[PDB]
Amino acid sequence: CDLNINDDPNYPMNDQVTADLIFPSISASIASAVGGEIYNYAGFFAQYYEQKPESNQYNTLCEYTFTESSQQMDYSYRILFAGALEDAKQVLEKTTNPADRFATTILRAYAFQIMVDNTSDSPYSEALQGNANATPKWDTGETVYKGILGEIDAAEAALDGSGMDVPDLIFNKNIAQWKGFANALRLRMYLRFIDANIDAASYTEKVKTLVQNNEFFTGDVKLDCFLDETDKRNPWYNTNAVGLTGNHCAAYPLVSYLSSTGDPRIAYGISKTDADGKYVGQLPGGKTHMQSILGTDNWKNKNVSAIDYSIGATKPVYFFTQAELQFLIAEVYARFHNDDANAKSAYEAGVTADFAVRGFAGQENTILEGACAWSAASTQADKLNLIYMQKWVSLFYMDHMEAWSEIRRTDCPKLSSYSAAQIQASESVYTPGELVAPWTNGLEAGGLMKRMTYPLSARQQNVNTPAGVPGSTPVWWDIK
Amino acid sequence: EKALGYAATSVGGEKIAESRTSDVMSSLAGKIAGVQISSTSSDPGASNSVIIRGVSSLSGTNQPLYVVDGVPLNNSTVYSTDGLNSGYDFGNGANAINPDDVANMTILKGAAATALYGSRAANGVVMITTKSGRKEKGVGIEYNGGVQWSTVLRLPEFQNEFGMGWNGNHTELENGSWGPRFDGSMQLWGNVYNNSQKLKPYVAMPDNIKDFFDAGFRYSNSLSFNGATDKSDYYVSFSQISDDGMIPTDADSYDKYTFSARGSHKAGALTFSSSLNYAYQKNNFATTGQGLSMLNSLYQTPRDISIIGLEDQNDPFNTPGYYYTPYGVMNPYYILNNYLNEYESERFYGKFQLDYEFLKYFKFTYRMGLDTTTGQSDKGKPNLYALYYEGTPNGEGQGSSSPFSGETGQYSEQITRRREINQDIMVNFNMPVNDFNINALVGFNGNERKVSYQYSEVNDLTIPTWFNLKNSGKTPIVEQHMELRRLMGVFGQFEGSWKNMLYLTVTARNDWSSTLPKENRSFFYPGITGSFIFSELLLQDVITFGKIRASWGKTGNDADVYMVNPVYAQSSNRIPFGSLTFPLGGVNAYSAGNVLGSNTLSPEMTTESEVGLNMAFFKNRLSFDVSYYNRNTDKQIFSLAMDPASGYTAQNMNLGKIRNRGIELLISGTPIRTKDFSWELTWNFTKNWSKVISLPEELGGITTIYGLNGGTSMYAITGMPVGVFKAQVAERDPQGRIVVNSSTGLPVEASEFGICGDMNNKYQMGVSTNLKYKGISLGIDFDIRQGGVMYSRTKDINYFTGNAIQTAYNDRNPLIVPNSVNKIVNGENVTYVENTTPITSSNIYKYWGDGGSDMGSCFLVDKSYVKLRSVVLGWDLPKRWLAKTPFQAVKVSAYGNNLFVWTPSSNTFIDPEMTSFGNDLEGNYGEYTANPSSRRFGFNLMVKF
Amino acid sequence: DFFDAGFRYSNSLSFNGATDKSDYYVSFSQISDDGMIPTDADSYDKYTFSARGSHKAGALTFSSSLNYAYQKNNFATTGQGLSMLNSLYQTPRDISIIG
Amino acid sequence: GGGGGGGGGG
Amino acid sequence: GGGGGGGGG
Ligand SMILES: *[C@H](CCOC(=O)CCCCCCCCC)OC(=O)CCCCCCCCC
Ligand SMILES: [Ca+2]
Ligand SMILES: [Ca+2]
Ligand SMILES: [Ca+2]
Ligand SMILES: [Mg+2]
Ligand SMILES: [Mg+2]
Repeated sequence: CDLNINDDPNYPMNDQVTADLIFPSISASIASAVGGEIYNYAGFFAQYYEQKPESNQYNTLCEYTFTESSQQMDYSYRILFAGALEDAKQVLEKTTNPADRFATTILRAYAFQIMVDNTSDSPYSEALQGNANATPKWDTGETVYKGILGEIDAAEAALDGSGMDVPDLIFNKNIAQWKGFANALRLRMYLRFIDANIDAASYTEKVKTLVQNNEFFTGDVKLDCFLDETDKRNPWYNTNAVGLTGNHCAAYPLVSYLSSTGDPRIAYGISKTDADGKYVGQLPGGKTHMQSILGTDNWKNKNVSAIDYSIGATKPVYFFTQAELQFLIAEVYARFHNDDANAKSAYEAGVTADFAVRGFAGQENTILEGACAWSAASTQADKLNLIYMQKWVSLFYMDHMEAWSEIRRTDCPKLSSYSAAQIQASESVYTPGELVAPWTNGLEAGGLMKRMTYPLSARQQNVNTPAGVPGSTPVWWDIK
Repeated sequence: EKALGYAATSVGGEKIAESRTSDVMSSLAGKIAGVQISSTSSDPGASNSVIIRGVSSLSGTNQPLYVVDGVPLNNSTVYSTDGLNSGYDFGNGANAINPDDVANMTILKGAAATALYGSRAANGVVMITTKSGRKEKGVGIEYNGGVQWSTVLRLPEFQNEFGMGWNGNHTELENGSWGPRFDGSMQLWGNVYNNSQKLKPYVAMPDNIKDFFDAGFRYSNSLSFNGATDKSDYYVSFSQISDDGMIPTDADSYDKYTFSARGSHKAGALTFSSSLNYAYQKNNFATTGQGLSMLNSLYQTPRDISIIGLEDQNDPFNTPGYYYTPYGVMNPYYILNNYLNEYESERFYGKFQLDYEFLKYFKFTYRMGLDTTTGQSDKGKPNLYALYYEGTPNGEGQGSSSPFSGETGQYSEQITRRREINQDIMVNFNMPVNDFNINALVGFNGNERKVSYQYSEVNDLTIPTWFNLKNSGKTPIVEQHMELRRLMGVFGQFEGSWKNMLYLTVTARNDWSSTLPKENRSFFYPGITGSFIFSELLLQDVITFGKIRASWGKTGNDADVYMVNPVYAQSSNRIPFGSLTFPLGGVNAYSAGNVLGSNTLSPEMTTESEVGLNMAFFKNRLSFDVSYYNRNTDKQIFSLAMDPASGYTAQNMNLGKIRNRGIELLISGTPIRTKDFSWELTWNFTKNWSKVISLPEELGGITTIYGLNGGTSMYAITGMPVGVFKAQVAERDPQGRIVVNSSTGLPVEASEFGICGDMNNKYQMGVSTNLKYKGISLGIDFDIRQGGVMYSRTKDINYFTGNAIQTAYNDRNPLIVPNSVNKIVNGENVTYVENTTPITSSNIYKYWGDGGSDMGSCFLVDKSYVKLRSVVLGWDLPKRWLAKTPFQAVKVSAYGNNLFVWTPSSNTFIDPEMTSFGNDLEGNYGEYTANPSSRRFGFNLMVKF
Repeated sequence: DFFDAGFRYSNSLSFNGATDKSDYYVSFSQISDDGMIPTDADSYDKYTFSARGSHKAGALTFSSSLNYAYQKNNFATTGQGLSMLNSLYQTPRDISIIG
Repeated sequence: GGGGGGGGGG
Repeated sequence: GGGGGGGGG
């Protein structure tokens, strides 16, 4: 009886697992969450889609009636920290290649950027310690942003010219595109500090310096590696089109806006109603109220426009779309420089970039010369509204977690002053595109969703987790 | 033996076997104190749970060590690892023994003198002893031939007031019964086929689900051949069982076949004996779950719809594309006729023993056991999308909400290979001196257990119906797995005896385990037991027997395989209702494993204290046994939950004490006894106190055992019993009143989930009677288990679907929740106001779906029941009628098991003897639309030659 | 010189006895071979266990024979590719193979 | 705890 | 039948 047989034969020897073997997991782990359930609920909070009348999976997200114990992001919390963040820590232990450490640090930085944009605080300086600290403290969201921006900075400064020697499913070893990913992340987080009025003087100048260098990325920063297979699909499609039936329908703010502006992108991911052949959105949280008011057979799935899942099976997961990067530039020019012509240029560039991804290349003029023409944006506020409202359209069916956060930073689309019931009763009071507070709203304080709940697993296993607070509580960088 | 110093119970095979259950254990349900025996379901071939003095292992090995002659028996269970979507159960290792072969079964309940069988004995021991040789009259052939039916025992009590619809309005297509009150008017229903639709009177069909079932049928054949000499004996047996249960078609199937051959020959001081057994089984299962399964599809039927009218597939309206409802369910007769979940298993086990007596008082014994099994699963489901999606309402007409998306077919096959080897070398010494008696035993143990399997899966079938790994144009999925563990030990057991009055025993064993850290493999555990029979050397003759008992001792234990060193898994990511797995895309990847290994582990140690009293009176016409035990399982190695922010989701460490304390009480007597008539009564009582004592503070005091995400979950919490439930309750004002929503009327969820009871019965007991009049026998046993709670998806689905009688609560008129307030929140000012908002008719469906004022906790259901467990009517024919015949004996027998169940007022839904999560701890969470339990009754013919 | 000396040990036990009405035989065999190709890639383990009994009682005789057989094999694959012997023969006559 | 479940049509 | 390959030298 050889008792020395407790080496798990179902796994390789730990020596044989080098950093090139671990690294590809990190981008995939992250995209599983950010393009998956986080993308999924963020689509509701950003008011892109709503709950289909004839099924019932997401009633509590739409009506804001989930609670901390609903675990609405425990799956993603586990993926990001015990999947990706741990793999990243192992990569940085196993390789000394500054180029690899740079891509690893960027991806690590993005992970904390997603968790902070959900629950404000996050474990950070004490995370990933194992038994040395089973209960890490949750750092403030400002400490986390400030720290990972310095990590990116110090990892970039470490580059020596050598090349990447790890499998890169994002950029395929193109260090220039990775530096562009990080400067676009710097731009995103600098504007968060600015509109949080926290060292807003430096970050205004830093964002000015950043946009001047134009050292950003080309294409979209994405994970383009999915197959219409099994366990190989886009997460949001895999969960919502294979795991469940069709639950999502188009929401009213997105439909009314795409209809007002004459946008042909209204056909991408949205489907005309199977009953009259038009586009109809459902007022957030108003599934049960619409059945109450109209009756059972008059508010069925056929009476509302359904979110199309067919473009989804192999659709990639986006980390930073090009249209959004152009729109941030457009903002930086419009309100930090005195450059209306560069603003118009970056604005148009984003709308053009998105029309091309959604397969309507060559049609952008229908909004760039119609209702969303920069010419008809008189005030510098009517320009900012136009940049923000098109940033919002741009992020539909691409990166919903960002859409939610840019709604929160810039508070555009504005929240309408009318109720869901007032909009349903007389449509003329509604400004197409404005968000509608949910008809059933579990937030004692009312309004729109400001954060996610702390993960229940952290709650139960970590005494140092901040106490649950209602959904209405802003994240440290949302101050209005 | 019965110089023992702790609780034990003996049953002979005749009681084991009279019930004619396929299984050696399920007949003893509720017949023995401290031995909690339950079946996983009524599905043929399913597993049996047996927990002795509560749960000690937090995950998840609580079955006792089955020991057959006397070699450990494999008791591995084969059940689905995803009980939510593909629940099934294919049997456990003890279900293979043929009850007709059992002579004696003795259950050792205490864990203080386990040196003989090792660590597994802390969960208790079930010692079985098989039949041997004659001589008798005349040839030695015993036949048992049986036949038995099963019918459905308890279905949920339904409302028959309202029919198909939603929001209280009429519908032609719902999977539920929130429509109008029954009219008798002619309304439409179902889909439309070829510009035609079905039209029927709007009336209730209260028997519709009940009529869906058939009568299960089962036929058994058992033979045995026997004989002996003054130096040798020989037994050879065969058993056959073929069950096709009450669910229609052949999906409830279990075929059992066994063959055995046992012999012993003595030549001088040497004795060599050998036992060799082969077991076959073919299970087929009607899969359970929340998707396109039979029962889930069956409960989701309007009260007015004729279910048995859906079986004819030449009726277009029953074809999958025109089925009357497209809401996440399918025609139940299609699912049973077109899905596959088969299991076939082959198993060989046996032993060799060499006994050799030498020098008057010594005896050498070598015993070696081998148990090996090859099992092979085959599951498949059709490409529903290819066959039925285009052109039908259910269909392209549903778009992304069709039950056929993305149901593109799937087929998997798995071959498991199990193998255990046990070797014992012993020396016994037995010598009387001056009234004393000495019995020493020194031994060695060597154990080797191995399991491996090979899995392979294909999706998206090319030919829709063919189930073959060639039938896919997409990547196949392969998985391979193997575990191996070894143990060696040395043990000694000293028996001291004075004049058959004072018996003493001292046990000691040291083990070396492969599953503990290399620097800490060795653990030692001793024990001591005593027995004092004050009957002998106490006149009367009133006290037949009087024995007092006491024990203190320890049983060590190791951990599950591969818990010390870290591993790296092939990268995968578990997302809601799916995965994202590597390779992607052309790249393979590895990830850091989520369970932190530990090389600081130390062994597990269970310590028990026990005292007991046994007395008989009036020549055994009155007899009672009482035991009091205090059990502490410490340092059990367990994958304890941890904050994912640490980089791992669990860390393996030694837990705290899991304590089981209680009382085991047995009382029997024979109030009447004449020459031709006897009446016996038996009453047994068990009360166990369960308490996790501590769970390592550093990671919290809580850890999940099983539980839904954002739903009801069963925990192990520090100062609480094993299996605490938490579930969503509604918010209350400081004064008791229920908070509801100002606009909808529906309850408001509280901030945290509420504790909602535990898994444990507060007490268990059983009462038996046995009449004998000449040749006739009668036995009636009642099982009584009271207390605890379990999750029930059968109540869940019947609330949601508007079919449970409870949902007819207010005649479904608009109603204001009684005692309701509104919570007026302005910034930080909290104010409560009498609620004025009714729950509208259109929203009542949602009041009940969420669980009424109880919310999620509504679906934790009381575990308590009283059960007519078994009734056996036996007729032994008078020996005189058999004389000009070849027969030595003839006994006809009628029986019935699981005959009637009584539950408290609040549970009108399930027979609580149900799970979808296996036969051990995790099964206690509840039932996930497990199939209905059945009522069984048959005949048996016994024929001695 | 490249080849070794294969080694094989065997153990066989039988237990036997009968009466005028009964006969009973039980046997065990173990063989372990590691052939002349170097290393343990040319290996064979064999285990057998057997119980044979018969019992007479009147006109009736019942009897049974039950056997279990185990083997583990390891083969030094042969063939025209990267196989041991195909590599062994394509050695020049001046090369020390044990080196 | 782990596993999750769907809702129903209606 | 099935194929074989030349050697090298
Ligand atoms: C697995 C457990 C490890 O323990 C042992 O190595 C057993 C050694 C004791 C052998 C006793 C021989 C008794 C002679 C009368 O054990 C195994 O895997 C089995 C290895 C081979 C054992 C062969 C037994 C022959 C019996 C006739
Ligand atoms: Ca059947
Ligand atoms: Ca009524
Ligand atoms: Ca060799
Ligand atoms: Mg991990
Ligand atoms: Mg804001």
